[PDB]
Amino acid sequence: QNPMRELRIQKLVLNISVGESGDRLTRAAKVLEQLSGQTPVYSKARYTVRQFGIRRNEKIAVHVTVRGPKAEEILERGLKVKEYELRRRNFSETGNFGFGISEHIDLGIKYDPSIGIYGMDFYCCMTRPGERVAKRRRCKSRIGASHRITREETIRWFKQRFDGIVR
Amino acid sequence: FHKLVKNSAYYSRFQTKFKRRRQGKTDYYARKRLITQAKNKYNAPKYRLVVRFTNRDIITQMVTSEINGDKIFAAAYSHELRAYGINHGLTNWAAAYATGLLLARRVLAKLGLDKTFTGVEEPNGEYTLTEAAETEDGERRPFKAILDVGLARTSTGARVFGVMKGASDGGIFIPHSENRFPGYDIETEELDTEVLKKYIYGGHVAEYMETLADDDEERYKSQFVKYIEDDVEADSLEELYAEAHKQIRADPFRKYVSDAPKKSKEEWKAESLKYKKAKLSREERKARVEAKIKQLLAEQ
Amino acid sequence: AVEKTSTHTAKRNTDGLPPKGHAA
Amino acid sequence: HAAGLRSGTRYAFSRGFRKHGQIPLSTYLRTYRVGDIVDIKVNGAVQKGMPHKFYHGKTGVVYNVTKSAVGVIVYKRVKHRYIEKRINVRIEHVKPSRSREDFLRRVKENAELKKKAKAEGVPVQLKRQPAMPREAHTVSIADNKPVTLAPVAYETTI
RNA sequence: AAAGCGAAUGAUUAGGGACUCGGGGGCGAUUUUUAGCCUUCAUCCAUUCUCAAACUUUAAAUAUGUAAGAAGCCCUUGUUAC
RNA sequence: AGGUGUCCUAAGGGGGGCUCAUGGAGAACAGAAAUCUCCAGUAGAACAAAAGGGUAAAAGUCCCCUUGAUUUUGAUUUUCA
RNA sequence: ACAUACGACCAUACCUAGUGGAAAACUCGGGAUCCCGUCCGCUCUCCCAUAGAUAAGCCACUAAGGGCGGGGUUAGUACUCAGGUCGGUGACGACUGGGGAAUCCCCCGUGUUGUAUGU
Repeated sequence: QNPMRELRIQKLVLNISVGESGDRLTRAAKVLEQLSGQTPVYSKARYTVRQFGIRRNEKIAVHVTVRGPKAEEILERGLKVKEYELRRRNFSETGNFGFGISEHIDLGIKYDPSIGIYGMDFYCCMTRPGERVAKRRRCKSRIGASHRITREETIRWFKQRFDGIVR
Repeated sequence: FHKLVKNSAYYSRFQTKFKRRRQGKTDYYARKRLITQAKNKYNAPKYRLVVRFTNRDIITQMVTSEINGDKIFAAAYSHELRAYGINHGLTNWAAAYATGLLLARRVLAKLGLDKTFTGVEEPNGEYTLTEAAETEDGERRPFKAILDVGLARTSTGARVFGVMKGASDGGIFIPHSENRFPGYDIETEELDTEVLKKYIYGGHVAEYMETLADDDEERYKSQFVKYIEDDVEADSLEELYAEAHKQIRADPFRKYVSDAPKKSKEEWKAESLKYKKAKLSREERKARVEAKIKQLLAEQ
Repeated sequence: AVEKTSTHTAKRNTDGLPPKGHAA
Repeated sequence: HAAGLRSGTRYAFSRGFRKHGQIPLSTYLRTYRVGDIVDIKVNGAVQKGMPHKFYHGKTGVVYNVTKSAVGVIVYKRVKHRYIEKRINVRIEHVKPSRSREDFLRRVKENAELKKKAKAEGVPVQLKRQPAMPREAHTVSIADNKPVTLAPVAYETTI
């Protein structure tokens, strides 16, 4: 019996880690603005390391989150680049998955020389309906054993919906 | 590989928190300050106005604290406005403002002060507090109570302040300020005193009804199903809500019957017991364990 | 155009690279 | 060698084991009046209005009541004389004492025994008295017969 | 004081089971980027031999605070700017 | 066995949202370590400094506003006559 | 008896795994003009109580479960207060009059209750 346990897309989170401060961030931020439609966020280097050449509290990366039909269509563009094929090792034991691309214009952005070329990281998180119980402020609790997702379901769900393949 | 954190030792050293904090219903850091009474005064009680919100109801109570549990002075549920002529929109400002007014007049009649402390009798978007009234050579300070918002969030325009406003109009002296009422502009730091009055008579939902019916027809009928069924239009809400005020202030004691099955309390007790489950005795537990041993050997 | 507030805490007044000591 | 206000209070002012965090709220609902018999017991988690380590365990009489504190009278023993100290303590460190509770219980029964006995006509025998030696009685050996014992020989256990 | 470490912190002796990609030394074509056969450390799990003035879930004996009323207990009702 | 002759307009005061160190599993360059995500996580982190006590919708952490670090004299506590 | 709201003692109530839930209550749920707040109506806030479901939360039962609470055994043992022209070269020990613990190990149990409204 599965009356209402159909998976959905809570959100899609994507990030770019250039690894060095300066105007590269500002132009990289502009990329996310045109792609998503929202305004992005700046991170802060937690631990300084001379080797990589980064100091603490120095912005080095950007990311944005999307939910709803926008998330669906952005995910669809990404998978079209990846040829509707993923590796079996891209799925967590808890039910999540993600991947990455190499050059940001495998989809349509109509390259301009005044920006450059970048790469993006996609990570997509599943869930079952009814997870407010673990995020509401009053009378919080943990979802029961039976009602949590494991790795075999998500790959099963992914294969049928997109008619993909895993190696 | 990795040392197991959740070992037996971990359990033995684990300390659990209060029962109601585990369930997530009480803020003891705040409860401590609502109930303590300055020791100069010995037995003068502290009166709390508690407000809770379910999906389909609003709960309002008047409580005093005691060393073995709280004591309930007077309770006023939202769902008892059926007798007063309301059947729709049970969780609006009007619903909140009404049940707050109900409880205020309910407690005064119980304590014997209904004739005095009239209140306002005609709601207005003004910021006023209950002042003492000269009577038969005596200056009698009004009743005092304090608000307990619980775990809710106190932002500008929440319903918790609605019930609070209703009690203040009833005649209870609730100390507060007008910096959180719907219609206060932080940039100009002054009220508008007419958007407020719309919120006591329900106009903010009436505008939604007419606006939605104009633009999106299918959504309008799908949301206001029962409003249409009982043919209550947007222009009648003010008269409906104003009319409720008259009966409720006239008498706050009419009791109605609902559509749930009803019986005597003894009858229910017999009904409930049948579905109970009986624990196992030691001999049964030992016998079943004995059987399990034989079964496993038989499987081998 | 907004700055994320890191949850992680660090010693109030220290200027140290992360102490690891493991692997190379 | 130093002498501070909390010297050597490592184990006294500590909270117990598996007793940390929230203070049970029933402490704040008690009431006190002058002449009550209270006893001091400090709580480590509250740093305001706490008494010196000497009064941790003493018993005294309330003499003043204030917003969140009471004044207690206790007797200190300096060399060859006693002195009466007046300290201010927060109610989180105090507790009503059961020292006189037995006396109050006993006086009530004494009054009513005397009243009831006067109406009937028999003397009272009300004041208590220590434990007197036992009285004679008989012990039967029917269905209980004695068993003979004897010391046991020596042997090594390890 | 005693007691305890198959209980937290700290010290400390020894086998066994599980694992190889954690390190090292071999073998099967040193083939070896073969989750092969050996094994030597290292790591987890159930056990085992000893300890703590500045360690502890427990916890004495001897000493220590208060009380055992007539200035007490119960009943009714006058004063006040709290 | 150790520590003091300092430091702070916030590192004081009030209010409000959040939870830590660390481990498991994943994601282009990225690797032992940079950034993002889920789960577990009784304090094993943090609280200017020596050591001890205390703290989890906080006493930590981020955000908003302020100067109770103000005026007038008295009572009490530890060292103690 | 059961549910909700506010509580008292603060694990006999916690953590892991598996099954069932009459009535109502509770919950997930549906939408984003207005009040309000976010990178994102995720959280917070507003509105509808129609429709769908007990999948989860919640309640109950089960496990020679971990832990926890009570008791027995360890034991009149270890220890300690007072005494002797007691033993022994010493280390230390026995006796007389009294007080008297703690592990390992064994057995049982798995919340009790106040105020108000309603099933």
